[PDB]
Amino acid sequence: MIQRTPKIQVYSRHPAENGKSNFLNCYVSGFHPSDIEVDLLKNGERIEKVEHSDLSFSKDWSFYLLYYTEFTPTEKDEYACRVNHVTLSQPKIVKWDRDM
Amino acid sequence: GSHSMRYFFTSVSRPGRGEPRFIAVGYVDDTQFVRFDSDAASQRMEPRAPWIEQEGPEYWDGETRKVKAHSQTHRVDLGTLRGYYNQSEAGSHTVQRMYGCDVGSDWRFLRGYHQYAYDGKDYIALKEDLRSWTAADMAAQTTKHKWEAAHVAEQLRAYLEGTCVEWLRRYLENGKETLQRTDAPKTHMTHHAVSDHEATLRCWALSFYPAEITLTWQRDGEDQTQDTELVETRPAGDGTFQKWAAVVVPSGQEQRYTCHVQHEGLPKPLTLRWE
Amino acid sequence: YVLDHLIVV
Repeated sequence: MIQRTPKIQVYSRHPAENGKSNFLNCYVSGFHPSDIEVDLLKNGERIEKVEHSDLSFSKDWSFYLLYYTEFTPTEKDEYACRVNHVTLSQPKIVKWDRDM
Repeated sequence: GSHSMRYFFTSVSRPGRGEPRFIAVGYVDDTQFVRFDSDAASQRMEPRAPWIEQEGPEYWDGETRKVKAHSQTHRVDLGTLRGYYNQSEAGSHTVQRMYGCDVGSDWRFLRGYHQYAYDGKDYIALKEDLRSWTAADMAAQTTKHKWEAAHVAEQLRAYLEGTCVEWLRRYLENGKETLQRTDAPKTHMTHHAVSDHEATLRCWALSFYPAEITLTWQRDGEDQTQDTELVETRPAGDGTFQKWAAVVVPSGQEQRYTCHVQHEGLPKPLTLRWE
Repeated sequence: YVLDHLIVV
């Protein structure tokens, strides 16, 4: 069995204007096998309504998924993505940077 | 430009807790228009793009019939492959299939794909001539010989060269507004100061379709690499994609560097300078 | 359009 560890990109659907409606995205790619756990967190608390795309894979047979929810960016608030995978010894958390 | 239609199948076996999970997704260019889930309550082929929804109830019944038949195929394939490698029953294994067709700007046949994967490795694939097979290992050779005698390549070759091209053309015309459009990137530049002596420059491309794009860093008209950071292209979530490139520059030398963007949406390659 | 032919490994 070949196993590939996932790549995580946390960003926003639109340029992050504070106090306005936007979508928060988590893009996991370059991972195998398909079983993966991805959560979106606001200040360490799980967000209830989080949708995701349909399972597909790249040319190298690696799987990719996009998790998204609606949110309002605020100077006070912090957002992040929690991704757990068999290849990961511990759940990897990536914080949201509006500049990336 | 050149267009393509691709189907991606994933079947994962759950030892114990039930039957294998089967996921099917269909793409035209970079847009997904159909999906099927074995654990979905509908148990039917569902539409994911607005332009495909205008198909008659006869179309969906046929597509639902074939995807379910293909799902039964890969569940048998999982058992057959487990015997091939002498693998234990207790393990969970994944099988994946991908076949697709390529057309040029003229909209006629260009290229074809048929590939199979077991547990994340290439298993058996159809060559570009559409008449020969490549077998990864000994277990793959057993399947190759059976498929060669049964003329599977010839039946498949007929689908890519003819059946796909006809339906790919039909799909493009039905959704001319959605997938024959080209969206130019929305470009801007940002400045980040790591320290007193060197700063980071960020090149942004946003809200563009199709996904393929080229971003290059040039210093004084010289291609700059290895000192740059490049992220994988990302989906925005509204049918548009995003990508950015960054380079580390010493202070006072920001004006030397230039960002060059090449996309189909842009009639001229764009140049971005920090000033 | 999905592949109309069925195959087994």
